[PDB]
Amino acid sequence: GKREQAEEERYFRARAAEQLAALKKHHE
Amino acid sequence: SAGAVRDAGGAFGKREQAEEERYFRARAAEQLAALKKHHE
Amino acid sequence: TTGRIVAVIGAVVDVQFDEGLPPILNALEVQGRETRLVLEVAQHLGESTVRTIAMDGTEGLVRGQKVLDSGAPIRIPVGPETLGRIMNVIGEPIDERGPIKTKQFAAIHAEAPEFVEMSVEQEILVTGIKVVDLLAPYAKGGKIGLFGGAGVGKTVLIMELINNVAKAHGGYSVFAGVGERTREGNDLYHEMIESGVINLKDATSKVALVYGQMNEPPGARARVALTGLTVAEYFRDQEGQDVLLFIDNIFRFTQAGSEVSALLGRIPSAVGYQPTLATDMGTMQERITTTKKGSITSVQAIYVPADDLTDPAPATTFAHLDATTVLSRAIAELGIYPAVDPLDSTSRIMDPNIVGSEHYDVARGVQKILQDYKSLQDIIAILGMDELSEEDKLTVSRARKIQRFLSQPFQVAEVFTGHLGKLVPLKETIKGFQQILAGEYDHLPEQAFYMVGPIEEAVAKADKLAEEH
Amino acid sequence: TTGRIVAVIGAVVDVQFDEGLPPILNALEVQGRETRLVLEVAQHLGESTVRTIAMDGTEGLVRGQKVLDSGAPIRIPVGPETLGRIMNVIGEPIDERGPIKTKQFAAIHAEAPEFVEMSVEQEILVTGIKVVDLLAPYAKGGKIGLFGGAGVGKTVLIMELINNVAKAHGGYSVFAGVGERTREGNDLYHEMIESGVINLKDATSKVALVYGQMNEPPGARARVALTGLTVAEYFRDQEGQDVLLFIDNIFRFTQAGSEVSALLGRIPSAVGYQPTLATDMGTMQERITTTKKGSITSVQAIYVPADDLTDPAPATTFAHLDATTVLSRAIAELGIYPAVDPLDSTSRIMDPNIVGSEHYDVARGVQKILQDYKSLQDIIAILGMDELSEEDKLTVSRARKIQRFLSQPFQVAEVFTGHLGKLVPLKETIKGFQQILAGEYDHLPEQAFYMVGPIEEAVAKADKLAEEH
Amino acid sequence: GVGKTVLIMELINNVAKAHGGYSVFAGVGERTREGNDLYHEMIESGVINLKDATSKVALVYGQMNEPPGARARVALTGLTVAEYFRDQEGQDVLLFIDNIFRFTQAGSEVSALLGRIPSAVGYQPTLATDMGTMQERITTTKKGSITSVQAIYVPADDLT
Amino acid sequence: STTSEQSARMTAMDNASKNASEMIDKLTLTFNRTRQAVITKELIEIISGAAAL
Amino acid sequence: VDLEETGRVLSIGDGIARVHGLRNVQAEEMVEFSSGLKGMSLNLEPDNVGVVVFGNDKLIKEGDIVKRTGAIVDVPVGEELLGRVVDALGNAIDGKGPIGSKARRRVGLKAPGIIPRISVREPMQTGIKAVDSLVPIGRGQRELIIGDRQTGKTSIAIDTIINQKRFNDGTDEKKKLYCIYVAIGQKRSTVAQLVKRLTDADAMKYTIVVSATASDAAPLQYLAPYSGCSMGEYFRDNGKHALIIYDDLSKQAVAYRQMSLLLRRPPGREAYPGDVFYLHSRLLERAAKMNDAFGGGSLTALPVIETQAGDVSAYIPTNVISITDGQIFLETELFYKGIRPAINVGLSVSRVGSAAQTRAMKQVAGTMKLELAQYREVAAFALDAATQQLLSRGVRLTELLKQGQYSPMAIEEQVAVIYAGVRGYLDKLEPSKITKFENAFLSHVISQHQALLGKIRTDGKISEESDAKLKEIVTNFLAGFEA
Amino acid sequence: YFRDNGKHALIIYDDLSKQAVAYRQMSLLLRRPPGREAYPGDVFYLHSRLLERAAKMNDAFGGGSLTALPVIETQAGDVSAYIPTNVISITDGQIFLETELFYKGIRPAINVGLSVSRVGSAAQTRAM
Amino acid sequence: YFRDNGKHALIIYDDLSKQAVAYRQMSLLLRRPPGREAYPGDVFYLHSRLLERAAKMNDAFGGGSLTALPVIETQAGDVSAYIPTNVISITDGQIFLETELFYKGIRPAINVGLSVSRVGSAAQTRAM
Ligand SMILES: Nc1ncnc2c1ncn2[C@@H]1O[C@H](COP(=O)(O)OP(=O)(O)OP(=O)(O)O)[C@@H](O)[C@H]1O
Ligand SMILES: Nc1ncnc2c1ncn2[C@@H]1O[C@H](COP(=O)(O)OP(=O)(O)O)[C@@H](O)[C@H]1O
Ligand SMILES: Nc1ncnc2c1ncn2[C@@H]1O[C@H](COP(=O)(O)OP(=O)(O)O)[C@@H](O)[C@H]1O
Ligand SMILES: [Mg+2]
Ligand SMILES: [Mg+2]
Ligand SMILES: [Mg+2]
Repeated sequence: GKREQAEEERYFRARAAEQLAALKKHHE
Repeated sequence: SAGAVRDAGGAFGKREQAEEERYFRARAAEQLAALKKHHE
Repeated sequence: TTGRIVAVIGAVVDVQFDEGLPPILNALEVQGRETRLVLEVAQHLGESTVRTIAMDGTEGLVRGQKVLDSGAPIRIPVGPETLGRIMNVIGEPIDERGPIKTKQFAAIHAEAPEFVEMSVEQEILVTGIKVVDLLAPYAKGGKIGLFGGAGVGKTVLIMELINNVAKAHGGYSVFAGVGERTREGNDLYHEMIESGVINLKDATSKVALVYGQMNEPPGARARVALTGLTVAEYFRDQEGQDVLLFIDNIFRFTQAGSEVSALLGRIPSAVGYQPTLATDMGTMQERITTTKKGSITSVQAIYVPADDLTDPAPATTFAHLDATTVLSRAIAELGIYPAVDPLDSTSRIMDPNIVGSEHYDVARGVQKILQDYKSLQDIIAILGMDELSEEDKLTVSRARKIQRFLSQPFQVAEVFTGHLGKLVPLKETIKGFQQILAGEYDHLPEQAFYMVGPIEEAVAKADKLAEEH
Repeated sequence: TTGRIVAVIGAVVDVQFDEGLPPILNALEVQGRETRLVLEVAQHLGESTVRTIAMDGTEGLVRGQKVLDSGAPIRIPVGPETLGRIMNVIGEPIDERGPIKTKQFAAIHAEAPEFVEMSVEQEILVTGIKVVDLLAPYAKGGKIGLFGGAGVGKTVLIMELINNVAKAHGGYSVFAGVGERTREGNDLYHEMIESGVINLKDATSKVALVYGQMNEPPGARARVALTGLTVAEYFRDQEGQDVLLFIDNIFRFTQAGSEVSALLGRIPSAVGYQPTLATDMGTMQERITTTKKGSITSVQAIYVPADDLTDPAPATTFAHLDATTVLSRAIAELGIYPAVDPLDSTSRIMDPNIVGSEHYDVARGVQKILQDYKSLQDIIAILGMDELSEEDKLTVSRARKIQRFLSQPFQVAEVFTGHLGKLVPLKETIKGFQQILAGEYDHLPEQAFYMVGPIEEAVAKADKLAEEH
Repeated sequence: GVGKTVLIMELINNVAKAHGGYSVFAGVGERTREGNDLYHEMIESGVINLKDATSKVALVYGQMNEPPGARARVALTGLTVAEYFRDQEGQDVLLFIDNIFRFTQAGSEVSALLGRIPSAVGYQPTLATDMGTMQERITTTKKGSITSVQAIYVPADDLT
Repeated sequence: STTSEQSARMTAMDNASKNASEMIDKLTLTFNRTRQAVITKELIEIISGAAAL
Repeated sequence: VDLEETGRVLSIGDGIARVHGLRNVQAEEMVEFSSGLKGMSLNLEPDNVGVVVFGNDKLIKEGDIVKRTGAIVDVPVGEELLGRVVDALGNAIDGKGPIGSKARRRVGLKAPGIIPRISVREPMQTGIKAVDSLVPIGRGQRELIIGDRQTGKTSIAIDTIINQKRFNDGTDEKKKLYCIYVAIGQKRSTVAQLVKRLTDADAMKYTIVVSATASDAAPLQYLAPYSGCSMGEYFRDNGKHALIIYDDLSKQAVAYRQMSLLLRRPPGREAYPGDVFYLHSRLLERAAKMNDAFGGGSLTALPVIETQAGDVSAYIPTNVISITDGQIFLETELFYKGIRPAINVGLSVSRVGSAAQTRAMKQVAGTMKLELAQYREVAAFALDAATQQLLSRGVRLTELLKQGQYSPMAIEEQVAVIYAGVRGYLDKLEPSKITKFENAFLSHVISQHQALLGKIRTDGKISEESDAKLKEIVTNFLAGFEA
Repeated sequence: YFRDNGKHALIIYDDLSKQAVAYRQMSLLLRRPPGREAYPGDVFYLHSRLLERAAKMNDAFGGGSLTALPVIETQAGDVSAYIPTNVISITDGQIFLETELFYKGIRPAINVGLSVSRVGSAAQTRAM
Repeated sequence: YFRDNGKHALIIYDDLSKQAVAYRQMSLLLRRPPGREAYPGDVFYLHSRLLERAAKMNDAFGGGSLTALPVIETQAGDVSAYIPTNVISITDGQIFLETELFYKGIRPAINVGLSVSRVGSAAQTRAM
């Protein structure tokens, strides 16, 4: 399924953004 | 057709079989406790 | 008449006669051989030459080797002398117990009984197995089929019926080892001496034996079923008595034909089989039946390649049977033995007028809940058991208990399971499943119904499980 | 002795003789032609007539045209003078640099090394590619096989291995262009002159080129694989050198065989292939091996028809390989390069005794979590990530980071990719994946692992992405 | 149950009324019953007239009951009738073929019986050429044109 | 909280059905490809058999 | 001059000679060509004889003289083959001179009938924990090793052969088992490693190697399993017992198909001949257990099949499964995870789990079979506190089923390692540490506690005294392991 | 005979599935070219000409009729198989029977959703 | 003619799918072993020898070139079919075209992900 990859990639793009937020605030 | 999910033998089929097994294991324990009560 | 061999390719052999040409389905004796080698004529190639099929290994044969026409088909010993004795496809004994001195012989090829000779006396035959006697009960003087894949319990099932029915049966029986393991032939021959159905020192043998296992060539294995049923024809026709005809495995008849179909000069049919499938099966199958004179009650084990019921071989066989027992692997892998599919195994005698309304209504009630149980399994796969309603939870509970109560331990299969064998009466089976559907065993666990005899032992096992816990 | 052409159908040609009929495998010179045509004898049809296969186009041939016998198979030049020269299927030079002057020749057909001549020493070969060395590492003096569909990345992968391994290796090399692009032959030829591995003026060349590309007829493409094979045999046997054989693509040897088997009058096998598919490959592949005296490390590119690994041609080659590298399209289309499938590629040296207990334990750990991640795809598709268990989210997270860390920038890919190529050592690779499995980089994002060398550059790349605010 | 025959008769009627060109219906390999139904519906509608010579339709039939060879070249028989009105009279002709799949399998049946190695999915080797030599005749020439409405039955709902 | 979960379950099951529809479409194409291949392969065996007679 | 006992080659191509003459030649008779090569007369036709060539056919020209041997194809047999490596015909190929065989058995003899056979009783110890416990192989049985490429198929056979050193070096005569490894299709380099492995483990001295590699012609690959079977039947008939491994029957069928198709025999399913079931059935049937009257010996078979993408429902795989007494389904899914050997417990069966197991093993194996069966039902999860510890047991026991290569364990040693897991001394211990646990535990018990292992072998069971000793050993070891 | 003498008749072929197998066997042994699933080329024409004869005559041709109720055996409920599709495409409707509906209790197990009668809707009593 | 005489030419085969079907007709009528999708063994060789004739000649051989733009018709986006994969394994890249993008309005409907040019990156203006 293509929408399997759509939902999974969406989820981990959001969580990747959260991880980059924690990473940048920790970097400061 | 009816019961086509378990006939396939995939993730949903095996997880469904495991779900039934868990539920009826718990209910089997409760029913054995009921037999303890009626016997005693 | 003399006939010299002109060509030999595998099991197929071509023999050229000088003047006297033999008909089709005639036994040809090959001279200059240590062991006997019968050749059966299949075709007439022309130019006073015929194509044959070998009943044993064709190694050693030379071009120009002499072959004599017997003047008749493959004729075998028939009578009470064959009882408690093993024999070849050609008729010779292979149990090292001297010659089988019969006073009369019979050819393995013969015309089947006509339409006028057919009987319609349907009567139920009580075996002892619950799943059989409830859903798809066998007919006394009928044609029974045991469909199953590789290792689903065909041999264990048929060997149980021999152990159960033949003892109660006041008559004779016949077994045919058609293209199966010789190990099984060794296991059956010895245990029948222990049970006493075949006596050694005196002539009180009930069962007869014919064998042609998978160590034999195709031509041999293609004619064993015919050799086997021909014995049952004698016990049907000459002696006005009943007779049992066990076969294992009848698929190897149709398989063996396809092994020599290419060499006989035939264009192959679908799924690699020979084009002569329905006709070759038909001329053999309809001979195995109950006439007005006698009554054969056959039990045929049928192999199903890759669990494929749509395969030509098993699919064609369904039309020849009255009662069927379809074995599923999915049911076998759970631990349910015998792994009989309750929504597939059926019989012609399953009717309220034939076996009574109480037998019919309960059996249909079992098939109703088990069919609805499949639909609920699709809902449970997404939701789960907890999200279901109070009504649907009970249906699944009763369905799972009925599935396990269909299972049963056999006396023949003690070493496999560990528990002792059982034999449930007829009315116990009808009443046993009726109490479960009515809702009189909701309080008990499903484990108590797994692998037991009647409904009484399910209640008795629940007492042990309560005290142990 | 002279011979007359009696029949010509495509690549197959029939030649008749009066006396002195040539045996099988022998080459025949067709007279009355501008370019040197060669017919290899395949069969003996009878009546002093032999069936042959043409090594070039058969257009212009007339029936009755004279054909001379050389008295031997296709003999070709072999030696130090073949290094830096381009050969064709029948030994001739196709680089416009005069003849290949050598003091000895060798026939393209020969028996494989005997059982006593085989070697036992299985030493590891370090490539530099992460997915390779961890999961299915190659071996020195072994047989490496690069499976892959149409355009997945076989010709890039083989050129990376030649750039890394064949450059840093004190020994000779051989490249066999079998049925592939002639454009790629031109690119490889000039790229090797540029680097220095081939030299025109000096006699210090390391590579030996042999080409029979997809513009050639089936006779050439079926025999050119053996031509380049014979060059490697010389350096193995008579010198005792460590040779590196590079065949691209080996499938074309079998494909060419299928095109002629039709015309040779054989009954076709499964999927329209030749019935002698295993044996023709067997006699060829067995010659490519490490003997006691010399050694050959063969890296063979293998085409996969219609992305189907069950096809006879790729299916047969698996047994002849020590290490396999299954390139998947689904992996390539996701952006993961090189697209080596981690649950399909295998190796025989992957053993705790050889690679070590730490290597083997980390190797199975990557494959375990990748298998668990693949098992939950049906659940993520319909229900979603929220429906999964809290602990299962952790297993899915790491697997995707492991998938992206298996990717790697290539040296030869620089020209179109842009990113600089990486060369990760063995100890750093095992360390990198072991930290991800242990959970030392769960806080970092996935895209940090995509296209990096060691684990250190993945952490530094995450800090670069952290600077988007 | 979708007004198929009603649509066909209207296209026959309107093209005759507007562009002034007659029509041809080619019954290929379908039911004879359906031919009987269509024939009388055309008479009740008016496109066929028994009383006078003002009929707009020329019927050509070769249904299930006839052998492969007969069914294989019915579309050619009807096509030739349409070719007359285009080439000789210079009209905008309207041809109908029902069903076009029957022309295909008829060609497949003929090729099989003649003794030819079947192509993919059991069809004839000459699938493209047999369709090509028929279809290419249906075109706009400088004299006139033949516009063909062809009923397509897709086997197993598979367009591939 | 009651109105939040019903709105979420609506869209969650809506996505599940639409994601299932896409997998059916692609499997239907893969089914028809394999359907034709089986018909062609089985037929070639019969043609191979007849020619060898 | 002569056409009775001699013939001339009409046509030769693809290793198939059509010979004019040879009028008195038998079916399946061996024949010698003028060059020196031998061949087998399969197709006897009115105007010619179809002869398959054993080896390269470049030397066989048209009009070559073809003599008669006057005897059906046969191979050398006896105890002299033990140690040597041979080809399909039975010639030495290891450069250690010509071996002197006493007798010569026929390749295509019929399998023993119903009377000479007897039910399987004595065990065939493989030395693998997963096999001997759950899928117990008895002597005379035929057990299939099925699975995909690179899934530990051949590895199972090698460990079985090395395990017989325990019995063959001893004094007990009946418990000995002579091995026979038949190689069909696989390349010489692979086979050279196997002989080197068996040589280093002192296994070759009681093992025979029949090598029919890809370089060899199809008739040799076709014949090799039958040649090896005849060598094993020598022991079978004469009191002794033997073990044979066909590796593999899939690559044999491909050769038989090629051999058949080039003889102009019509194809069947997947281009295979009509009698490919007969090919493997008659070969396997010959493996059996002879009764005391005929000798008492036996022949145990271990055929191998290569499935494509885990398709056990394919043509050749479905044939061999119905023939053999049981099967061992090896899977890539378990193999990649780390579970090596990757034996699927739920799917694999022996069908003789009683006499094939020792009374000592029957205690621990019977209980392990039940717990793993209950575990696999409730597996797909990682809650109820009662069944929480049940899921652990299964993971703990599955780690014990792991086993390193070239290290087959004794029957008494296998009971000791299972005793720890089955009684629950690994429940609190972490799953990842069990391989390290068993490594030290097995080496420790064998080193010091020899008498305990000896007492289990003496009594043939886990006695109350021996049960008490193990109870104190595992508890003290576990405490030392953790802290 | 009844059709052409102003009388009505009903024929039931039970079944046309096994007829094709016999026809296949007959053709292959005569060495006629094989086709899809080993059946001869004109396997559609076999049932088509047979069924086409079943018809309803007008008053001018006697006014009789011959109704045909052919039978086909599907494999696992596959209506899109080779032989079934041929006979489905010939007839004027079909009555599909499921194995699921039978065991659930619905007997006769007639799938109302798939079963249709195109021509017979008009030929029916107004009371119904 | 242009290539060898120091000139440049473009050639477009529209399409090689229909050519392969025409060659399959010739092969099946000639009675030769049919493989995947009933195509002969040398259907690859058919397209391979054709396409390689398109080349770039050096200054020694005139300095001309022939540029090939072959066409293939896929069925329902089946990129991994028999004939398409053969032409993909010959050509120096390909331009996949989506039915979705074309129907949606995006024209030309080039699949950016799958479409690639190997040697075209070198032969491109720096402005692009
Ligand atoms: N228990 C094990 N522990 C560690 N490694 C193993 C184990 N079993 C197998 N292997 C590894 O797997 C590799 C392949 O196993 P094996 O030689 O049995 O292949 P196969 O399944 O017989 O197929 P083929 O012979 O065609 O490769 C071996 O090289 C070996 O190192
Ligand atoms: N009634 C039964 N109870 C328990 N196990 C059974 C039963 N029947 C068959 N089996 C299992 O199946 C195997 C025997 O099957 P078998 O009868 O040989 O099937 P087939 O004849 O189809 O090969 C045994 O290993 C056993 O475990
Ligand atoms: N390591 C890699 N990294 C990125 N792209 C790659 C890599 N290997 C191959 N490719 C891509 O795959 C395409 C085809 O590669 P090639 O080796 O020619 O495939 P094949 O040999 O299978 O036809 C190239 O154009 C390239 O863009
Ligand atoms: Mg059986
Ligand atoms: Mg390439
Ligand atoms: Mg192996």
